[PDB]
Amino acid sequence: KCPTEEICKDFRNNWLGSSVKNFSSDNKGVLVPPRRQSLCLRITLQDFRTKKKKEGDFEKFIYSYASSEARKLRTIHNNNLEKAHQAIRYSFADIGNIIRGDDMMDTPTSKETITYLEKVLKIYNENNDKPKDAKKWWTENRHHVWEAMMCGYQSAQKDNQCTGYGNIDDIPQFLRWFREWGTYVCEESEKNMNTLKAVCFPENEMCSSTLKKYEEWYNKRKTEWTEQSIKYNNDKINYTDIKTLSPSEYLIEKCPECKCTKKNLQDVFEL
Amino acid sequence: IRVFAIPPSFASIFLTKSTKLTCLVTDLTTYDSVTISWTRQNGEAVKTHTNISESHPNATFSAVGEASICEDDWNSGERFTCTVTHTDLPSPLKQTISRPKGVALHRPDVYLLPPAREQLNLRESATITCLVTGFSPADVFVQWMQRGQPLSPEKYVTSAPMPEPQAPGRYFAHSILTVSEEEWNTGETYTCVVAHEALPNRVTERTVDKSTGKPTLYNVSLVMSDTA
Amino acid sequence: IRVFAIPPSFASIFLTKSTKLTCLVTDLTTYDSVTISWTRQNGEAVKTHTNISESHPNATFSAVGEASICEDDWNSGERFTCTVTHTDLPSPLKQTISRPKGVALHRPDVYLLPPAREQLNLRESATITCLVTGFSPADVFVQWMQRGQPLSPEKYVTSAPMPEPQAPGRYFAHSILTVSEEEWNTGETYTCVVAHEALPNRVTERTVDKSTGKPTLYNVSLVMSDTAGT
Amino acid sequence: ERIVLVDNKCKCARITSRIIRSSEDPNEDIVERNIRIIVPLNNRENISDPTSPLRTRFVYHLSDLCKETCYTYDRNKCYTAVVPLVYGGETKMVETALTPDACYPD
Ligand SMILES: *[C@@H]1O[C@H](CO)[C@@H](O[C@@H]2O[C@H](CO)[C@@H](O)[C@H](O)[C@H]2NC(C)=O)[C@H](O)[C@H]1NC(C)=O
Ligand SMILES: *[C@@H]1O[C@H](CO)[C@@H](O)[C@H](O)[C@H]1NC(C)=O
Ligand SMILES: *[C@@H]1O[C@H](CO)[C@@H](O)[C@H](O)[C@H]1NC(C)=O
Ligand SMILES: *[C@@H]1O[C@H](CO)[C@@H](O)[C@H](O)[C@H]1NC(C)=O
Repeated sequence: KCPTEEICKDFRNNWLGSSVKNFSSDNKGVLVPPRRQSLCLRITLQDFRTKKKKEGDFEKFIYSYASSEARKLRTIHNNNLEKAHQAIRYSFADIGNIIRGDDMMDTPTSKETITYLEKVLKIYNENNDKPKDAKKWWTENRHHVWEAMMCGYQSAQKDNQCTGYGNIDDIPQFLRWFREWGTYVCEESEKNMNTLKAVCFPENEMCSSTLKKYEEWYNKRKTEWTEQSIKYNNDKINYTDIKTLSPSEYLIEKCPECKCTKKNLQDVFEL
Repeated sequence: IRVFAIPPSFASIFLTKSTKLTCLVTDLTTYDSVTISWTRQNGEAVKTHTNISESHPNATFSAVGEASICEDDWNSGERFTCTVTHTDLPSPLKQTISRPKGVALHRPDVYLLPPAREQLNLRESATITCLVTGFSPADVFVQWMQRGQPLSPEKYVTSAPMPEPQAPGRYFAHSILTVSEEEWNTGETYTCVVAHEALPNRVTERTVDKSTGKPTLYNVSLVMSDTA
Repeated sequence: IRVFAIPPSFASIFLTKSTKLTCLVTDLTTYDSVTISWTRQNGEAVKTHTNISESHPNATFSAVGEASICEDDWNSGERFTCTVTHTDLPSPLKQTISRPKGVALHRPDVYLLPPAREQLNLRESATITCLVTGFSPADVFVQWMQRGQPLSPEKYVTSAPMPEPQAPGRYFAHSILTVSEEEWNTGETYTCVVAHEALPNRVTERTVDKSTGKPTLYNVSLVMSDTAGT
Repeated sequence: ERIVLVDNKCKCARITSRIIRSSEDPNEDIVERNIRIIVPLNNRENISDPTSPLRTRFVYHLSDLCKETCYTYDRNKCYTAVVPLVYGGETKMVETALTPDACYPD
């Protein structure tokens, strides 16, 4: 289901330290992914004022930034296709949540793009009968953003493969960030445990060096694990489908692409 | 019998906008018939007390005894004396409260330093520091507002005052407010409020913006030649 | 008899290359019968102290200790307690301090903040601070210089590190340098050198002067010659 | 089709060229030499030694770099300068990294 050509013509790694809205009142322990930190989506008052004079400029501006973000993601994750596709999916759901105004980021863009979209739809769709609120606008036009950002992805290296969103936007931003963190942690844990079993479980200086590296990585990721786990515990009673599952078993079972097993995640984190 | 009557700090004075005197008993078994009161000059006795808890894990009677009294009474040296009448000691436990008059009174110099250029180039966050220097009582309160609206207390953190190396009498303190980098690029104005006794108005506000440390002059000179 | 033990900072680990452990004891009288033998996690004591301090302004005595342990052993994380057997103590007391396992290694974000223009306008003095943020563990050591030779310790003051409100896993610290205004005029190179575990080369440096940190003007001369090329 | 003639990494010159093509006719194509120079605006005479003051002069000889000091830092090679660090009475001579994330050990 690759998009048509004419619309295509028309259109660090530090998890901590990011800004979250009301960090202590709620969302205690959530970590912003570096991809979301380096997201190519910046909406200012000047851009909104310049794109509100003529019909269709704001939506096309959003599509242009989505395409730029997709191109940046594809140029970053060029080695693996699955990781690049999942980064595209995560960024698409992130920008959808930002459009819907459910973003927890403290940036003015997250708290202001919903107001900008409300104002644009109000000043231009008085009698057009199209939905004027951000939520229904995203609901009806989620396919257009997908096709535009897939065009932006395809311009990077002329990739024939195409993928659908596949029910990604309705997941809350915390759960998606948690899934991304779990995927990264599980991949790095598989690599580190494979190397450790190769070099230390069949010389001593190599074993000591890899042990120090593993201890440092584990010390960082255990604090990250505890923060995300307590955040999940504060924010799991709302949904009954995820209320009865521990974070580790939720990553193992309901996440198909996480590639997280008992030994990979639970036996090393939950002990 | 640890009746530690620590006077409330000036930051506490301008935080809750009320002067609550403290006379708390520590490490004592909880008993009854304890008639706490405050006695001042000329024999005035006005008091309201709450927060009484019978049970404590450390077996210490709370006896918090917080009463609202005007700031001018403290400014007049009313020598607020606690009069905890415990059962073991028939005489009331006298604990006076008064400002230590005689200390130096130097007004702080508030400087709102702009964020570093490299951190903004990293495009991760924007921490604006409020360097407060030169105050002798070392009782400073720092609060931040954006567009006249105070922020949440957890966004900004204030360090405890510590003595200045060059000036032994004066003290200095610092505080940082962390916001997004594009939030700084938006053009919002951040105000740093510094509360101190020595200030003529007891507070001082400084405003930071994008246009506070920008290069006022650019001296580019494009010279191109076709000869060696 | 109260004993205070200061853990060895990473600056003593790196610069000195020998971890000396001491526990000064205040409110203790001068008896001069101190034998502090540091003990491992087991019951076997390893080393005794070398030198002690006797003179005190308040006519007191401090039982400071010293021991030489290999750096790998100190990084391993066993319990080190200074077993004081002074006759002044009515009963033996044990103080337990060790390297706390559970602290991350985050690369510090060292930045240098130039003094504000108002402080320069007051013409009295200028304060130069270093923005060292996002480092773990909490320990940190920073030293200021001026054109290469080190400055006196009494000129710069280091603030106690505090947890970062945005990220509890990281810590921040501040250190101001009070300089005269005539020093800032025709400003010399003021450097912020800080040492921490998470740095690549274990030492980083940031340099500020009048024309770099928030400059009033950008004086540049840009010449191009032989545009034809070869 | 843009061809890169020369590229000095620590000067950041990036001398390139391309032949733009108009409609087919007797030769009127415009030959162009395209350069992209990134001025630092904050670097010194030595980018490694902090003691040297700010440099105002910006010298760019095209022929000299087509075939020494420069202004722009490199991401591949390391810039290490010797720096003094003092704990107490004695001092120890230690290395440092002028720029972060450039050539950190892996
Ligand atoms: C400024 O630049 C000069 C350029 O010659 C440098 O001086 C020497 O630079 C080489 C290059 O690595 C070093 O091996 C020498 O040790 C430097 N000389 C001295 C005396 O240190 C240096 O970078 C700067 N000049 C000085 C005097 O420091
Ligand atoms: C700007 O540069 C010119 C030479 O290019 C110089 O004569 C002038 O003094 C400079 N401006 C200032 C304020 O120094
Ligand atoms: C500014 O640059 C010009 C040209 O390089 C020079 O003549 C002048 O002395 C400089 N002024 C200052 C204050 O550096
Ligand atoms: C010069 O202009 C051409 C267009 O004719 C463009 O392709 C080229 O990139 C330009 N050079 C630079 C350095 O941008």
